[PDB]
Amino acid sequence: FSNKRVLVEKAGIAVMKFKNPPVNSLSLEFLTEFVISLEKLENDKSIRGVILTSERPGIFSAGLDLMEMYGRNPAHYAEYWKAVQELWLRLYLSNLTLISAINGASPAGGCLMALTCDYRIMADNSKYTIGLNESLLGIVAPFWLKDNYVNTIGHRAAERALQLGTLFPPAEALKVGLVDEVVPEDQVHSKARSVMAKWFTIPDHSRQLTKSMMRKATADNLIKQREADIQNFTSFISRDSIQKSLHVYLEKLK
Amino acid sequence: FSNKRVLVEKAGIAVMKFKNPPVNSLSLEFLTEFVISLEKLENDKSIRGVILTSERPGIFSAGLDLMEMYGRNPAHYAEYWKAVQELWLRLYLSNLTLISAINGASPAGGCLMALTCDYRIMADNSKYTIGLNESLLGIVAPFWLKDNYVNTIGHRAAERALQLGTLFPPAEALKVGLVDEVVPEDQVHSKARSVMAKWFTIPDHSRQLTKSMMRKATADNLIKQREADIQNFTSFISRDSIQKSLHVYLEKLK
Amino acid sequence: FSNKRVLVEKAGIAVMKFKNPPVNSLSLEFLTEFVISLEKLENDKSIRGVILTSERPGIFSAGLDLMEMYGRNPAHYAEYWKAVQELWLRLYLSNLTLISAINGASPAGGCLMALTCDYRIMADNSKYTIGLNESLLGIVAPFWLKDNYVNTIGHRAAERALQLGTLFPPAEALKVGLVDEVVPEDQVHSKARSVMAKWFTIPDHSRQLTKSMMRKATADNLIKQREADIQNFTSFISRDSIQKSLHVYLEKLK
Ligand SMILES: [Zn+2]
Ligand SMILES: [Zn+2]
Ligand SMILES: [Zn+2]
Ligand SMILES: [Zn+2]
Ligand SMILES: [Zn+2]
Ligand SMILES: [Zn+2]
Ligand SMILES: [Zn+2]
Ligand SMILES: [Zn+2]
Ligand SMILES: [Zn+2]
Repeated sequence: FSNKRVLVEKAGIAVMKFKNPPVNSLSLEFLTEFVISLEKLENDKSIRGVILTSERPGIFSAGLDLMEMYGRNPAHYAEYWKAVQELWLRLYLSNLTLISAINGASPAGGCLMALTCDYRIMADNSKYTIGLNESLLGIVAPFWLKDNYVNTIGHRAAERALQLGTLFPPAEALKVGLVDEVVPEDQVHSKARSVMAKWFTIPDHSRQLTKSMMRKATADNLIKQREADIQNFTSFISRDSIQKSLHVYLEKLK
Repeated sequence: FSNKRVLVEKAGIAVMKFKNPPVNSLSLEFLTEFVISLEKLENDKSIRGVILTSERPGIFSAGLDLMEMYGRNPAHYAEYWKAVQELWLRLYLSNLTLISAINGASPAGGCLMALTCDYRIMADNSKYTIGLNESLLGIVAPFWLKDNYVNTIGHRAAERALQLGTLFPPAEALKVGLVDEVVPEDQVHSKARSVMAKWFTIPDHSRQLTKSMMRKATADNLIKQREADIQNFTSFISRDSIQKSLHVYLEKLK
Repeated sequence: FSNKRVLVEKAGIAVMKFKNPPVNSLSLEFLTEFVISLEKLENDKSIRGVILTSERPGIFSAGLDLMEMYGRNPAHYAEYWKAVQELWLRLYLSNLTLISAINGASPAGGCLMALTCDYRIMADNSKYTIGLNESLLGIVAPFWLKDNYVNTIGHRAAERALQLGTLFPPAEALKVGLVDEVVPEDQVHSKARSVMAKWFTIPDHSRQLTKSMMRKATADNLIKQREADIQNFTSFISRDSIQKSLHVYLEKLK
C-alpha cells in the first residue's frame, strides 16, 4: 500500500483514510492510488469489510479536482474520466462490505463514494453537508452517478436535489435517506465498526451475490457504453463556454 | 398569444392561467393553444420559468373533456390523443422551470400537468384533491403518465392510488409526495414566485441538462412507440363497451 | 377444490387458507394445489377478490421447504423451481384483487406471496416478522422477487434488507412500507374484508388493466428468460458447497 494519498489500516475490517489535504480533492493520483489499494484489500481474503473516511476531520472529500480538467488536452480528459468511472465501478461493484464514516463535508465527488457504499454514517455536525451540487458549478452529474442517487433517495427527490444542486446537512440528509444514520462526531468511527460487525454476521457468498444482483443493471448501463461516456465528457468539458465557467468558478475560489 | 383558453402574463417569470370554465376541461382547443403558447415562451430568451395555474380559483383542471372522445370517428381520436401526448411531452421535456400553483381541484388530466412540473405547490383547501382517478371513470392512465406518477410517489403508492383512483386532499398529497408544499390559499402564487426565484439561482444550461437527463428515458419510452400508443387509445376508446360506460358516466354528470 | 393444503372458502370474496402445518412450508404439493385452486377462483365470475391467510394463527408461511431441494436430481430442481415461478407469476399477474391477512410470521417464501398482493394487512403481534432473509440461509432471493421487493419498499431499503436478510416486526414493516396496515390480531380478517369491499367499488375492467399495466414489465422480465432462470437455480442449488450449507442449516433445525 502506497499509503500516500490514502492510508490503509488494519478483525476483517480495514480502514481507508483520505490523506490529500486541504480538501481531499479527487486528483488523478488519488483516484489511481485508491483503486490500486482497494484491489489489494479485495484480494486479501482476511479483509471482509472496509470503512471509508477522511484522516482529517472537517472535509470527507470535495470531489473532483477542477484543475485536473482545465486547459488540458483531450487525451488527458479521456484518461481522467476513465479513472473517475473506474473509481465508481470498483466501489459500486465491490464484494467487500463498504461503510462510509462521513466525518466532514461531502459535496459532489465525495458524495459519489458515499453513494457507492452499503451503509452511510454521518457526523452530527451542522457544518457538514452532503449532496451532488454539480449544477451550481455549471456541471452535471454523470448518468450513472445519477442512477445511483435515484436508487438512494428516490427519483422525485433526486430530480429536485440534482437540479438545485442541494447540499443536505445531517438531519436533512437523514430525512431524505441520503445517509442511514447520524451520530455525534466522536462516535462516527465506532458506529461504523458496530454496524460493520453486524454485516459480518451475514454469510459472505450470499451477501455478495445479493449485492451483485441489486447493482449489475446500474453498473452494466455504464459498462456497455463506457467509451461513449468518455467521449461525451471530453466533448462537453472541452467546450469553450464550459471551459470558461470552469475558470470563473476557479477564480472565485481565491 | 391567443390568450383565449390560456392567459400568458408578464422578471423571467411568465404565468399561464387556465381560462376554460366551468372546469378548465382539457378540450382540443385548449390543448392546442397551450402547446403553441408554451412554445413562444420557450423561444423567448427573456423567459426562464413558468407558473401554471387556474385564472379562476376552485378547479385547477378537470382533465380531458370526455365529450371530445364520445361518438367520434377514429381519425378524431387519433388526432385528439396525439394532442394529449403532445401536451405531456412538451411540458415534461420543457427547458423552462415549471411550477404548478395548484389553486383548485386537480383530478386526472389536471394532475398530469402538475406531474410534469419541476415543483408543485398546493392551496391548503380541504376541498381540493389531486390524483389520477381514471379507473373510477372506467378508464386507465396511459403508460407514460403512469411512469411519471411512479417517478413521483413511488411504485407501491402509485399501484394503490391508480387502481383505487385515489384523490388526495392537501395534507395527504403532501404526505405521499404528490405535492412538494402546502400553503394557505392566498399564499400559493407568492410562494410559487419565491420558489421560482430560487430555481433561477441555478445556471440555466446545467439545470436544463440535468433535467433532460432525469427524464429522457421516460419520455423516450413514449416517443419510440407514439403511433402505437395512438392506435391503442383509438382501439380501446372505440370499444362499444367502453363507449357505453363513457355515456353512463356523462349522464351521471347532470 | 382439493381443500387439502389450502382451504378455499365462500359476496365475491373467497378466502384461501394455508393448511400445511407445522409451518405452512411451500412444498411442491402445496405450490401445485395453490395454483390449481387459484385458477378455479379466477375463472369463477362470481369471485372478484381473494384474501390469503393461514388457517392456523402463528405462522403465515415459512416459505420454501428446504427438503424439496436437498439431495435431489436436476430434473426435480427444474420442476420444483418452475412451480415456484408459477406461484409467483399467477399471483403477481392475477386479475383478482388479492389481500394478505398476515396472521403469523412470514419469512422468505411467505413474504413473496404477501409481496404479490394488492394490499397487505398484518397482525400487531410482536412475534410476527416479515421479510426476505434468504441471505442468512446462504441463499439469495431470485431477481424477479427482488424486483417485486424493490417496487414495494424502494431500492435503497431493499438493498439493505436483502443483504442483511432483515425480518421486520409489525411496526417496522409498516414504517418501511412492507405492509400497508397493522391492526390487532383479532381484527386482521375483518379489516381484510373492509378493505376488500372498498376495492370492489372499483370497476373491475379498469382496475385490472391498471394493475396489469403496473406489473407487466416486472413479470415479463422473468417470462422472457424463464428457462434460463430455471437452469441457474438448478446449477446454483446443485453446487456441493451450497448443497452443504443446505445441510448444516437443516441440521441446526433440530
Ligand atoms: Zn493526463
Ligand atoms: Zn477515529
Ligand atoms: Zn481512534
Ligand atoms: Zn377532430
Ligand atoms: Zn394571484
Ligand atoms: Zn394577484
Ligand atoms: Zn420431482
Ligand atoms: Zn377469522
Ligand atoms: Zn371467524
